[PDB]
Formats: sequence, C-alpha cells, structure tokens
Amino acid sequence: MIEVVCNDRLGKKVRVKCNTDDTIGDLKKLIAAQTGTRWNKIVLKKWYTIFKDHVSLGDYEIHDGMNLELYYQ
Amino acid sequence: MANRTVKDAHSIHGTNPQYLVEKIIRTRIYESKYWKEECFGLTAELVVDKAMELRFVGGVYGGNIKPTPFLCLTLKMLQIQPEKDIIVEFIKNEDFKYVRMLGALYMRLTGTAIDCYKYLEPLYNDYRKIKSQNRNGEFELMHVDEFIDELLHSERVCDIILPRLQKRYVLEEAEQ
Amino acid sequence: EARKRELKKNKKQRMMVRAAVLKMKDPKQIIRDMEK
Amino acid sequence: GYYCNVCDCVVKDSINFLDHINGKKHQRNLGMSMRVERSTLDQVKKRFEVNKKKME
Amino acid sequence: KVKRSRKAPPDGWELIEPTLDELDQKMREAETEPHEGKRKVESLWPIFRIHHQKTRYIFDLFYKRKAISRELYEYCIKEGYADKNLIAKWKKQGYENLCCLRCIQTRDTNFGTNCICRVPKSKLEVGRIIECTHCGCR
Amino acid sequence: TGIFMHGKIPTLKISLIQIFRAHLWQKIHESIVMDLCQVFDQELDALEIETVQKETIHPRKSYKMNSSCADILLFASYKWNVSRPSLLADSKDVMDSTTTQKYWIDIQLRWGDYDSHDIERYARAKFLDYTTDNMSIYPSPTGVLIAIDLAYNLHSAYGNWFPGSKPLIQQAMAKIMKANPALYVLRERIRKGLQLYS
Amino acid sequence: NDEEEYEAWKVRELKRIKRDREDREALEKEKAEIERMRNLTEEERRAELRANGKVITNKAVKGKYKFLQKYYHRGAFFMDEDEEVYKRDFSAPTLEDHFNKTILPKVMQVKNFGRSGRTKYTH
RNA sequence: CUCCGAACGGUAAGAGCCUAGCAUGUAGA
RNA sequence: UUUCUCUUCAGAUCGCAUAAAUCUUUCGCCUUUUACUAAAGAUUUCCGUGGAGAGGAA
Repeated sequence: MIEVVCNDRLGKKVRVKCNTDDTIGDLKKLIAAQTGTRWNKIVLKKWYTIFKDHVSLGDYEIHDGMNLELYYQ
Repeated sequence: MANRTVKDAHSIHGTNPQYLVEKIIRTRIYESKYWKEECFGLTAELVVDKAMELRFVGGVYGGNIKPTPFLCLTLKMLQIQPEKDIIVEFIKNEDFKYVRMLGALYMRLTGTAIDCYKYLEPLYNDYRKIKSQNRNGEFELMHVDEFIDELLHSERVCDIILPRLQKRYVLEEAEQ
Repeated sequence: EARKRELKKNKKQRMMVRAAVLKMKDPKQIIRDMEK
Repeated sequence: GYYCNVCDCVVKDSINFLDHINGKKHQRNLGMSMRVERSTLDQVKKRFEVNKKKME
Repeated sequence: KVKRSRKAPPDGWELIEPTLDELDQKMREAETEPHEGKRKVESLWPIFRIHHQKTRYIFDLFYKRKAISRELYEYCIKEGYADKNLIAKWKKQGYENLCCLRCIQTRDTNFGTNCICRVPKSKLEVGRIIECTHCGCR
Repeated sequence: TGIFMHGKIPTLKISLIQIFRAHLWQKIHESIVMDLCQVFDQELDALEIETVQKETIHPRKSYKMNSSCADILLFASYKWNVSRPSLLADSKDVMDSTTTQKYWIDIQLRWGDYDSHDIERYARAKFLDYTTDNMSIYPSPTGVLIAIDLAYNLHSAYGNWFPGSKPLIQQAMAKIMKANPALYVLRERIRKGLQLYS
Repeated sequence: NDEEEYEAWKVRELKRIKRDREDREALEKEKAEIERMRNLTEEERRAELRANGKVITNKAVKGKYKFLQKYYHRGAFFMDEDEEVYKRDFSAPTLEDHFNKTILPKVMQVKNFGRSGRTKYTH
C-alpha cells in the first residue's frame, strides 16, 4: 500500500499512507486527519496540476513518495 | 479601491471590518471575473438592482475556488456596511427572496446575537424553494427552513466560517 | 562540488552580459533614440 | 486588444484589463466616485420601483 | 457579575440583588459599548464611573448605613463585586472621593497612582479647564 | 515547451531546452491538429460530418496543462448517436448515450517519465478533470482528449465516441505518430544531442 | 404544489422542534444515564451485568510491523466522524518495508547521512 | 517489536503596459 | 499578627526533581551548514528557593 508525502515549505511536511485503488476524497480526509484543517478546504497541486476530488489515485498513477505541494482553499 | 466603505467603519468586533470572511476566499473574490463589473461603487441603491438579478444562494464551486455572485455580493454589501434600517427593510421583504436571504446572512455576520434571533426567527415559516450551487458545480433545490437551520444550528452553511453565535439555552436563562 | 559554484558564476556573468547587451541597444536606448 | 480612451493605455488581456479602470489614476482624475451611503428611503425607492418595473 | 462561589450566599443577600444587578447590567452595557466616539480613552471613563458607583453602594451598605452584616462586607469582596484596597483608600481622611489615578503627582507609576480627583478644587483645573486622562474626575 | 523536471539539474535542463530549440510543441500541436483535420476531411460524409471547425486555440494551449481547450470542433450531420466513454483499445463499446450536434477534440502532449508510462491513465485523468472543472472553455460535452507520450512513443485516448470512430482514429493515430514530420524532428534532435548515430 | 409544501413545512418544523427538546433533555439524560449507571455500578450485579457495547468511534485494527516498518501515526485530528477511510489497518509496508531486512549484512536503518538516532528495541 | 525529521544547497535573466494593502501627525508665519 | 517593596549573604539533596545554551574532549553520523546522537568536565540563562536592614495596610 502507498505512502504519500503531502508536503509544503511552510511548516507542513506530512506523510499520509494512501490506499492503492482509492479515491482522493479519502486522501483529503487523511490529509486533514494528519494536518489539522477542514476536509473541504484542502487543495493538492503539482505545478497547477490540480488533482480533483473524484479522479482516482491510480488514475494519475501516484506511487510511493510522490510529494504534492499542499495548498488551502 | 476595495479597502473600506467610504472613509470610516464601525468595526465588527468579531474579527475585523472586511476580514470576517477567510482571507483566502476574500482574495479569491477579488481575483474573480464578477469583481470586474459592479465593483466601480455600490453604496445603497444599486445594490438592490444587482441583488435581485441573481437567483442563486451559494458559496464556492469548482476545483479552483469559484465564488458565486451571491457570495461576492454579500462581500460587497459587507464592505459597503449599510445601516440597520435597510437591512430590516430587506428582512421584511416577501416578494423578493434572495434579498431577504442576504439580509439574514449579513445580519448573522453583522449584528448582536439578540438581534440575530429577533430578526431571523420569523424566517422559520418559508417552505418555499431555494437554489444553491454545490461544491462540484451541480445545483440543488433546498428549502429555506433547511437553510436557516444550517445557518443557526450548523456551522459554515456557506464557505464562510461563522463567529460562534451563542446557544439558545443561555439566552433563554438570561433573556428572550 | 565547487564546479557547481563555478558554473553558477559563469551563468551569472553571461546573464549580466546578455542584460547589458539588451539594455544598451534597448528599445528605450537604441530604438528610442532611432526616432530622435 | 483592450485600449482606453481617457486612461491612454492598452491592456493585452481581459481580466488584467478589468482590474485597470476600477481604481485607475486617470479614472480617479475623471472624478472621485467614493460610495456615498444613501438615505434609508433610497433602498425603499430601489425596492418599490424595481418591484413595479421588473415584476409589474 | 455573579458566576459562582462554591457555596451558598449569606442570609442578607436577597436585598442586594436588584440594585447590584442593575449596576452590573450597566457595566455589561459599558463593556460591550462601541469604540466609535471615544477619542482615545473616553471608553474607559464610564467603566471607572460604574466601578465607583458599585463601591459606593456596597460601602454605604457595609457600615455607613450599618445595614449589611459582617459576612457580606467581606464575602461581597471575597467574590468579585468591589475593591478592598480601594475601600481601605477611602478609610483615610483625605481620600474622600476620586478615581484610581488621573490627576495625581509622580507616584510609583510614572504618570500617577493617587487619584483622578486628587487635584485640589482651589488651584487645579488650570485657568478654567478641568479634566483627567484616566477617569476625567473634574 | 520543455514540460518540467525536479531538482535543479542544470545539465539535463540545458539538454532539454536544447532538445526544443524554437517553439516546438506549438509546431507539434499545429501539425497534429492539421493531421487530424485532414484525416477528418478524408471521410466527411461517411461520418456524417458537416465541416472541420478547428478552434482558435490559444498560442500556448499545447504547453498549458491546468486547462484543456478544444483542439478541433466537429459538426455532425443530424441525429448523431453517441457511445459511452471508453478506451481506444476497448472493443466492447457501449452505444447507449445521448446525441450531440458538436464534438470536440483536445490533443495533449505528455512528456512522461518512468512513473508515467500509463498513457490511458493520464488521458482519462485529464479528460475527467477538464470535463468536471468549471473553468475551461468547453462548448460540447461529448469529446475526446487523445494524448501522446513523447518521451516513450506511447499513444492513448479516451472519451465520447463516434459511430465507426474507434478503428478510424486508431489507424489515424498509428499513421500519425509514425511518419510525423515534427516527430521525426524530435527523434533527430534527440539522437543528435545523445550521440547515437545509427 | 402548495398543499404539499405546507405539509412538509410542518415535517421540518416538527423535526427541528424535536431536536431542541431532545437537546435539552440530553443534559438530564446524560446525568440520568450516569445515575442509572451509578445504581448499576452500585447494586446491579457483581460481575453479572454489562448492558454495554464497548463502542469505539474508529477501531484501529492493527497488524505486525515486519522488522523495521515505520511507526505510522494516523493523526488524531478527526475521529468523532467515524469515517470509513480510517478503518484500513495501517500495518503494511509503505515504501521500503517490502524487503525482509534480515538478509542484509548487519543492519541498515538509513544511509541518508543522518543517522542521529540509535535504537531498535533489543533490550 | 512501534525511533516518526525539517530548512538551505531549487525554481534563468529580460525590455513595453497596468493595478495596491501600507506610512507623517511637525516646525513656522 | 498578615502582606508588597531590595540594595544584601547563600555551598543546606539552597529545589526528596530536573530545563536549555556556550566552551573543551570522546563516539555515531556525515553531501555543505544549521537542526543532531550519547558520555565526561567547566561557565552562564531561565521556573525558583533560603536568611538579614529600612520603607508602605489590616
């Protein structure tokens, strides 16, 4: 099972353990559970490649260690 | 310019005059397509014209934070800071709906909790329909009673965070 | 390790040279003077 | 693209141009349009006339 | 301002309730009052006026009128309704009536620590103007 | 045109910007848009086509990846049935869908890496992103976001299907990825900067 | 459908009015449930009565880290929701725990030039 | 057999146009 | 009788426990540094504490 690094250069270098064939809504739930912010407010980017709340995780094909620039809505 | 109302403002003691909304969502409202039009100035009168011509009640949508003109116009009236008489006139307006909705919303964000109950209680009888945009862009038909129930009982009925209005039990023990 | 610093210094010198070349005959220096 | 007459400038974008005249130096020179909060009767007329025109 | 005391009040508490809570409501109104209109510290004058009124009332009841018992004259201050050091200041012959410090000389505080009305009535109020930055006790 | 990288890496950075000297992805987007336009002009009446409506895409619609505009717009003739969204390799196509008068295409170049071999994955991902995102210029609901893996010579596509499109566009992409002029220029630049004269 | 709207306006008014009284009595019901549990703890039964469920919001169904699988912290920020995304048994190899970490020569904690720590629970 | 880490070494430099939250409180006639 | 002010002397486990930093040595690391690891010695800083004038309320 996959380990993801919800990272940022503003005091948030978070390591969430995401599921293999899981969605991103649950990934945002985990990012909130480990980061301390409301669920619907979180945003994930990689140079404006805004990952959405319905596109799956294996769709983009994230793998172990793929860090993601964290931002807030 | 979008700093103050005209020259001075009775600062809402909760957070700030303009910053009752989250700074992120505010900055998004500024960097928005709708902010181009109607932001030339809207003090008391043209707000009424710009309000009735938008039959939505919603906050943010889209993957990017997409503010509705409902939310942007709430923020516009917030920066304008009208007097309480106009807000009471809009609260008691039965013909136009969303004007009354905005009156209720601004009264919730700008007003003492006593007056909040006093002016929001009689909005507990409108079983009519209300259009609202979900976060995913899709709309939904919601009753007004459900809206005020989420407003008073629930937190952040829209994208905005609410400034912790009291519980009814304490006020019932102390006042009306 | 120092090769990185050497390459950075060379790139900074080249960027300064390119900026000076673009500014000396710039639209505000050369083409602006072309109308005078 | 977009070009102003009084501002004496040209913006090569849409949103970038929308953020120009709303607080422009030349726009300010045209006149101070600070939002003056109208009287309480202003909202009354704005409601009545709009209910009589749009609806009626 | 009644919150709790972890015990029951004394016997003669029912008489204090109406006037005390009227003054407390005045205090609660002056605490949530607006800032617009108060120049710099004008908002902090009526709070001192209300506190002075509360101390005046509880002192008149303590042993000036000899109505309040000995428990209330310590329990009313044991819980937060008045100031004991302030009443001790009133015990002096000179300290008749004045605020905390608004027209005092250089006391332990660099501005003053004696009183607002501490200035004299025969020589203070330079020329004609009487005022005080801390309490305005003319 | 150079897609992206990680770290500083001045060596591979200068190598990549040398691999794309001029505005080269713009050239690829223009070339493949015109190739698809010609492939559509070959069989217009057979596919109920009305006219090639190549959209006035932005000058950097090929480099940008946040949004997804319509490369070319297709006007069908009338009563144009539609199949459900599927893959180019999927043969069991579901012909149960709506009927659209417009039909968009979006070519998206994907400079993939080792963790981006899946072309169909990124394809359907960008497709659903551009579809659900209420920020992109997007006339028609039915369309395809056919992508291409430049750095691995991979091809994939997923979206709303036409009647008899799947094999047509399959052969067209097989003949376009191969024998492409700008693609040959890419291969030549790479083999020149890589020192593999074969 | 005005006849149906007024019918549902009471359907919502009844539930909203029911939530108010249900919230007031809950403070007494919680105190009363402690009183019921008080007598239940007092003279109900000496280890002969439970009347309970041992209910927990999110059950952490853990496993067994292989040899040096990292101590993953779920993050205790949101657990009252009882979201099903939490119940997944985080006892799996994330990135490098797939290996055996026993065939290695002596040991390998991390060769990232930062091994400040020194511990493996041997004692 | 539960010991779980963060920043820098990182995003070429560029000429034309445009928009703005902030700051003084005075000497003197 | 009770407290607040302060210059002053502490080798009492000054405090029936327990924080950090600086310097000098010794290990583990190490891609550069700052953050570091665990052992010894010393100097300071902070939460403080003890015993003796004088001056202010009950």
